[PDB]
Amino acid sequence: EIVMTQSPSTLSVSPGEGATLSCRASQSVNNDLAWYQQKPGQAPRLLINGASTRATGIPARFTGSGSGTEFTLTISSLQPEDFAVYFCQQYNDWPRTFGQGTKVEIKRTVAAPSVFIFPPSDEQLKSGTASVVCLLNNFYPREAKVQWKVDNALQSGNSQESVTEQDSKDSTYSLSSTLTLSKADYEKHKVYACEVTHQGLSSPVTKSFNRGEC
Amino acid sequence: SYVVTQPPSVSVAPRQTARITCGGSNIGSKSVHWHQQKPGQAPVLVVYDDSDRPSGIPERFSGSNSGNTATLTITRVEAGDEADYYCQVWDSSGDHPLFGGGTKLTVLGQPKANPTVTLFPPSSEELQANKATLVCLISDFYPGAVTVAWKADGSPVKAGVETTKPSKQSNNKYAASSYLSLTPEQWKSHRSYSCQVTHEGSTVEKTVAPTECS
Amino acid sequence: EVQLVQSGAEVKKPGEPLKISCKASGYNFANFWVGWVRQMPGRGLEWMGVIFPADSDTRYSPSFQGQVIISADKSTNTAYLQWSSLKASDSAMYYCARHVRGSLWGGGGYWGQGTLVTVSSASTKGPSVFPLAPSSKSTSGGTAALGCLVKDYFPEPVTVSWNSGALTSGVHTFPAVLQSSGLYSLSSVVTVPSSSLGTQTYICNVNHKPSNTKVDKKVEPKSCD
Amino acid sequence: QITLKESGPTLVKPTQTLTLTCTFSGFSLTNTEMTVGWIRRPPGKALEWLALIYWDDDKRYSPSLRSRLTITKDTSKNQVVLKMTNMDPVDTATYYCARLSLRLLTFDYWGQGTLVTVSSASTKGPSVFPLAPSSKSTSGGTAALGCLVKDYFPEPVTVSWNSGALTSGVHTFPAVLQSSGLYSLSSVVTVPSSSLGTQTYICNVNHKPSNTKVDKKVEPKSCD
Amino acid sequence: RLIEVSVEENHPFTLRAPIQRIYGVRYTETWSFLPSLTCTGDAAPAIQHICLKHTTCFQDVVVDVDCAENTKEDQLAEISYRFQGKKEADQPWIVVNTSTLFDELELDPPEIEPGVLKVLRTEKQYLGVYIWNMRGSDGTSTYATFLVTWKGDEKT
Repeated sequence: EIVMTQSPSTLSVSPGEGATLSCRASQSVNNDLAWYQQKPGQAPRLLINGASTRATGIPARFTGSGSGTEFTLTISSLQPEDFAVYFCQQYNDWPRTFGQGTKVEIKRTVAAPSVFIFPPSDEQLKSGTASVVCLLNNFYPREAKVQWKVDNALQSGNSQESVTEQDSKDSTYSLSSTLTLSKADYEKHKVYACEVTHQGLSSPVTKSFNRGEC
Repeated sequence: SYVVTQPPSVSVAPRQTARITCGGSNIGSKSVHWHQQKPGQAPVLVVYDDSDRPSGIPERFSGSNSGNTATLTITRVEAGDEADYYCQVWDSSGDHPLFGGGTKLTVLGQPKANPTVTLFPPSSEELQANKATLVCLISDFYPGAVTVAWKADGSPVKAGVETTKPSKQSNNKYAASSYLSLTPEQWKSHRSYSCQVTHEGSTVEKTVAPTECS
Repeated sequence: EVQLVQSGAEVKKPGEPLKISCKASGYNFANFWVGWVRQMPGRGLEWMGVIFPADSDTRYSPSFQGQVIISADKSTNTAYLQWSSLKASDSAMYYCARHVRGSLWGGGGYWGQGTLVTVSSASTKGPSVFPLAPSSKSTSGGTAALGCLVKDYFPEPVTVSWNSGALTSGVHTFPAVLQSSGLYSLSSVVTVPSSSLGTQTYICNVNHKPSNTKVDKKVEPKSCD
Repeated sequence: QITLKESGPTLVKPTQTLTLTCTFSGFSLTNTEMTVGWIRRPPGKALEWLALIYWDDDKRYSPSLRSRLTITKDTSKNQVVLKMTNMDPVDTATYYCARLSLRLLTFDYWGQGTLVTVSSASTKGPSVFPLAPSSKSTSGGTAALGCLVKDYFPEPVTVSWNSGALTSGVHTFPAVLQSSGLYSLSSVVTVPSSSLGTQTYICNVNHKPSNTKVDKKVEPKSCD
Repeated sequence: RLIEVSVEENHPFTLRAPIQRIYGVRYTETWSFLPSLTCTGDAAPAIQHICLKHTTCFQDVVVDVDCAENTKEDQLAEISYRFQGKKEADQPWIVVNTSTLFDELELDPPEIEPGVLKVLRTEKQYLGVYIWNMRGSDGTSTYATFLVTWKGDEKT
């Protein structure tokens, strides 16, 4: 089974600049390589066929070169509509293997995040299990660690995290972390605290609250 | 159109090997032929279609055709091999034959011999027509580099004096002619007309006077 | 031009058969290749098989042989994919593609829109809403955030709106995560200046089509009574 | 055997028309492998291609002189005719007709060619004089005597020494260009001193453009 | 009398026709096609030893009546030249290509040179029958017919 590697795993290219993506094969595949582009929630479209040809309607900014077992695709000018995922596929021997993918993002100035912590209301307490939430808003870049410190110890194995896309105006990010417990388990402990560690911030920041506080 | 270039002049010392090149951009795939012609003679074919031989052609001519070279090689070279050689091709863009610029072969190193000088005046009937044209005749000399001087009692004569480029004949030597024309009265006026021939430092002088018989 | 259309989304239960249809129009159906591709969140993009709707010749992928069946209908110009018994690992998106040229060795020329197949053991349920209440501890530079938490619903999707559409600026609605119990949960948050904590009324609206639920809930300060 | 011959005029006035004939024997143009071509040679310059004719009335013309050529064939009498108009003085040359085979793409058989000369003069006959031997010219018992023709036009002159029987010791010098632009030549023979008074020496000059035949004897000069 | 050729997928193939040329005669060459895309199995054309009443027995390709009615004669390429020289860089030819059959299928037209037709990547749209014709300015005409089908059908 032919395997492929896509390099590198993440790009951060400012507008105006260009990009170079590398696709690495395992065995020789001659000139049978194709390059596709995919956006959030849309069908993939054909960019390059045969490792050298351009499909109908494809702008000249995409140039595909290489041969043997190594191929490269180069883009000169990045329009605001060209940040998406790019895949390389082979059609020499079956199985026809795809690539994991490479993401192009927008570079900007580092921004410290805004941190909030929300305790569970009474209705969740009466209905059953309780949920506490930690919110991080308007930060860049993506890397940031959120931890729960129940009582006075690191809690783990009961947290779910979600992250959104690039902000359409300032390229900032947002993440939500939910910790769920039972009513008795919620009532058993005193103080709940959220710890955030980020590259931009000088030191990790902790927000704590106690039961019965508005 | 195809372009074919060959060097203009090549000189070979006696009895050695001479090689003449017909060359051009990708000349191996095309057929190149050799045409030979001596001065004042009908041209003759020697080598056609990549080194075969027609009847009567000497065996000392050899042809090679490879890459960007078509070489004609002659061994055991005499003076009689001094002639003009051309390389001919069939241009396919215009679908017509194409000749080159021609090559001249020089046979130096021949034995050196002193020229034979003769002088002869116009006859009686020529003088009767109020004309006089005396002729100097140089024969059996090599190389063909002589100076012809007319001396009236030592005085150089430049009026009506013609000297010709020495001519090769069948014996692989050169021969030259000179003319000087005056009125018969002018011929009778002078005392001693001397034809002097200079050849490689050898001065051969022959004088004549109207007083003596011819 | 070239047109490829697909069928609607499918929600099923384990142990049931399924068939999907991909319709093509705009060329000669006989002398070209059409095939299927699967996208699953966790193992990427894979090829499944191709067909040539002129002799019904087939060449499946080594992995997918004996799990699906690919067929072609030359009369109505439609390709069909058939399953045998839907397992819980067959919930993903599916695409039908026609090759860019007439050769066997070519990339995916024209694509469809995609079919989403979801299989789970749970039944249809309705969401429950809870207030992520603003507080003094929820302040960051004089700005306070508040939100709505929607929990325990099935199936996707769920629409969330804030204050009938007047406060659409500054909203944030994260994606959905499947919990262990088999129900989804999500949150929506907006930020407001502290000068209007008690003036504006904040009522978040949640709409759920398969469960036919429309719920409006109020986000208000938590009184320390 | 293949035989080719050329014929035509020799003097052409400036900006007039020139016609020439090439005749062949030993083959027929009905065969589908033979072509007939014409070429020319200036003084000491490259052999230049002029024209080529096939069996099916096809024509191949030189790129440099395309607009001013015409070549025609006659298979019934085995003839080829060439017409070249608007002559120029710098086009004086010697012209040749040759055969080409389509199986090798190289010219195999050639003729003898003919001279083509452009000038603003008129045909003139020979002025023949006897050049007698001299005592100073007698070296090693050999004396040179001959027949000198002057004030003639145009080239060439066909010379027969004793009707061409004598071929040894004959020196026919090439023509010369005078200040008056008139050629002059002489045919001489060197003979032993003992045979000076026993052998008859007669020059014959034939001039094709003027179709003139002149015979003159050569004798040593006698003091009077 | 027809030639039998066997090909395999993803393997190139070439057809060459016997030629007896004479120098100096203007010559024309024509290539044709006769597909069997819709003619599969027994309906496909097959080689049979057709025998006359008493004397003649020769191989010929038989095509189904429905397949023949669904097949139209087409021109692939035409070449015009004159035989000259021994090499190939000294031989110019003029080619006319009016074959629109392979343009709609979005495939590669075959590579045609004097006396040779070559295809690099064999597919299932190339199978069928080919007709080759040579004519000259002396009144000579020569015909040939090739047949290309799938590998392994000769035994059956």
